[PDB]
Amino acid sequence: RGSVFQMPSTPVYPLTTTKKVAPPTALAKRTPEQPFGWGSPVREDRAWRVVPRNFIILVIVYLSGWAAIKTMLPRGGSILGQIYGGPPKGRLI
Amino acid sequence: GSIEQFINLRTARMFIYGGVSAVFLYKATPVMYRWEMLPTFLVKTEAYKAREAMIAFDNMKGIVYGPYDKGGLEGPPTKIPETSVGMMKVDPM
Repeated sequence: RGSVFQMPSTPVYPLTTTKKVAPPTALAKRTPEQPFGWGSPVREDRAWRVVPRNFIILVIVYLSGWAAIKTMLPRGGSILGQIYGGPPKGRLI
Repeated sequence: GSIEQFINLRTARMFIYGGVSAVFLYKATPVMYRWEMLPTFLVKTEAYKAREAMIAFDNMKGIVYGPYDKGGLEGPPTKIPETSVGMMKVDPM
């Protein structure tokens, strides 16, 4: 809700005429099963699945590309060398 | 007598100030010209022309392929190495 210092200049509470059903957490209470957090809606924890998945993909792409470059391109001093480091076309060595 | 009609504050302020300026420029302009303070596009000094007349852009000598001149009678290498001939990736004319 924020700091106790920020406040409305005029202290008004809306007489909501909408008939929407109350969210479950809005009427919730502390319970033995839920000592904390009973006022916040439960959510999915995407980080637990997305962080290890994304990390694996990036490592696979990083290593696979590195292996590929260093095995599917002619030998050279650096990666940029193996890509743009050959002699001009038509220059026989 | 008969000049008083002209003599006036505005006619005097533009006569002293303006005349003072007439001598400030007449006496300072030659100094600025001598010391190369005038803009080049407006005028070129004789010294400027003398130096510029000595500049050309058609000298194709002195090409060397080594960082040092180690004396002697042979001098620095002047022949392009064979391994470097035809190693440039010049775009098609």
